[PDB]
Amino acid sequence: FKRIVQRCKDFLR
Amino acid sequence: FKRIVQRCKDFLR
Repeated sequence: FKRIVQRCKDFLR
Repeated sequence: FKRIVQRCKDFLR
């Protein structure tokens, strides 16, 4: 799940 | 992509 965590963080602002 | 934002906010912990 760590890739999903990181891309969710990347998408947020 | 408002649904993506909301899913990512709720997913993080």
